[PDB]
Amino acid sequence: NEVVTREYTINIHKRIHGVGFKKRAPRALKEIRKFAMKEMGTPDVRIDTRLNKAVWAKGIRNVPYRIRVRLSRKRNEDEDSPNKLYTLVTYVPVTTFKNLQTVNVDE
Amino acid sequence: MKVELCSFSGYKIYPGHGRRYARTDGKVFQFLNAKCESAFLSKRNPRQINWTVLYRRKHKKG
Amino acid sequence: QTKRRALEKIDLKFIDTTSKFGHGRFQTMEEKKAFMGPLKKDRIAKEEGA
Amino acid sequence: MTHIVREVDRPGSKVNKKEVVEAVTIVETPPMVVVGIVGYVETPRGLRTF
Amino acid sequence: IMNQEKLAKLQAQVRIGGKGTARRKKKVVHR
Amino acid sequence: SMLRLQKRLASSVLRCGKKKVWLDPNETNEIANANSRQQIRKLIKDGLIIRKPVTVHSRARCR
RNA sequence: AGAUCUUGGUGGUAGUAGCAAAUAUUCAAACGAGAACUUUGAAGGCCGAAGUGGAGAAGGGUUCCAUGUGAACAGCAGUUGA
RNA sequence: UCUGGGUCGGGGUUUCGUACGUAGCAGAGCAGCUCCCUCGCUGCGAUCUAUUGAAAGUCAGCCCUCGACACAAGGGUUUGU
Ligand SMILES: [Mg+2]
Ligand SMILES: [Mg+2]
Ligand SMILES: [Mg+2]
Ligand SMILES: [Mg+2]
Ligand SMILES: [Mg+2]
Ligand SMILES: [Mg+2]
Ligand SMILES: [Mg+2]
Ligand SMILES: [Mg+2]
Ligand SMILES: [Mg+2]
Ligand SMILES: [Mg+2]
Ligand SMILES: [Mg+2]
Repeated sequence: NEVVTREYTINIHKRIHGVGFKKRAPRALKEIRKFAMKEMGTPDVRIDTRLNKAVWAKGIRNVPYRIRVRLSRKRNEDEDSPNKLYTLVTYVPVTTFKNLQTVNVDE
Repeated sequence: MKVELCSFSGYKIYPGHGRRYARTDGKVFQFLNAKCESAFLSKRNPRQINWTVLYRRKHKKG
Repeated sequence: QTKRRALEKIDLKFIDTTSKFGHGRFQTMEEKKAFMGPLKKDRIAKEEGA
Repeated sequence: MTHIVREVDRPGSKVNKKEVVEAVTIVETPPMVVVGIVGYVETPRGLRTF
Repeated sequence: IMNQEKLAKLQAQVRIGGKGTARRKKKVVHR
Repeated sequence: SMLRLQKRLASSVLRCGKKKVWLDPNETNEIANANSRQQIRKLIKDGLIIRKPVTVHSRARCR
């Protein structure tokens, strides 16, 4: 379908490894944007503020290794824009990351 | 396949690994990796370090 | 080839197969498992399979 | 690459009939597949492909 | 009076920040 | 759309610096409608402006 | 045609040198045609009271404030601006 | 394509060295309670032991999966004796 929502866990440690201290969290934002870009194919990607806060919870350089996010493709037929579908990425708190798949959550 | 040695930790030093060390008194010691050397030279008791064989035998573990 | 460095019969005694991804100290998995015995992950795995 | 324990048969050496640990390398060599034959004819200008 | 619909939305607007921030006390409009 | 004068007036009114002045983000055009300290006081009565509490500097550790 | 001539204009260099002193920014929303730079909120930081805080002297003289503009300036940009 | 390659997960390897919580007549001692106990019980207490070669990391330029997910026969520009 085209309004699907899914649940992901992101190896931020994998995508951050090598970048300098004071770029770790902003590059983490860029890499989660590109993750959603390549997942949903939606040029418009919006990051929830609670997710940004969850990224920066340990300062600029002690970025968490693993983040459990949730992507949601919604209709952009609310105004005249070149892109008709966008992806909200919402932070999903978890107590552990062991044995977590990518699971298709309902609406 | 040569003569087998046991480290500061009592491990299994296969040939072509680690280092040996000599002292003025004549004692000869062999070590598996630089962690064992650094532990030994700091005068750290092997029986107190958690992961060595001597600790395991002192605590009956396994 | 005419030197004694060539024309050498090679008869190997031991072939090292420890981990090159760090300081390996075990040749093979069987020797490692015998050396260090059951672990926590093996304990819970044998719990799942009873 | 890895290292090998082996025996020495070098007369006149300090290491005659003594063990050595020597660095070696592993190069994987899966079998070839012959798929062509090409011929070269000798020329004054070199060696051209016939 | 409050029902489920009113409280369910009121929870969102009363929280104006992260954990450890003051909750909103009132939002009243007058003419 | 632009709220620097209103923020300055609110900081002068509430006797707290611009750090402790909170303007409601969703409701903006009524704040922009404010141009005088009297309307600012009407809004501070209406709750659209909130003085933020002080950042805690706990002395339990020192005690 | 010369005078390291006088005045003025224009080339290559060259879209080159460069726009690197003082830790650092990120998300959402608004306005607007346009947003890295404006505003608001959230977050993370810094000055750390011998401050990047609050007021004066000399000096400046309207730079103070309100509203509007996106000509020029603010060596990028600007919906902002001494 | 006898699919493919990714993204998570799993297993391996390895690094460090035994996590939080819980229990303990372990613990230098100290402060309270004795119809009570006849030597007890309630706290404070660094550190120690069991849970625990545990916990955590582990490719981004480490190895193997056949587990889950969706993605992939799509775009653009040129080229002729
Ligand atoms: Mg190595
Ligand atoms: Mg002349
Ligand atoms: Mg001249
Ligand atoms: Mg340049
Ligand atoms: Mg520069
Ligand atoms: Mg700070
Ligand atoms: Mg500081
Ligand atoms: Mg001052
Ligand atoms: Mg400019
Ligand atoms: Mg001014
Ligand atoms: Mg893995």
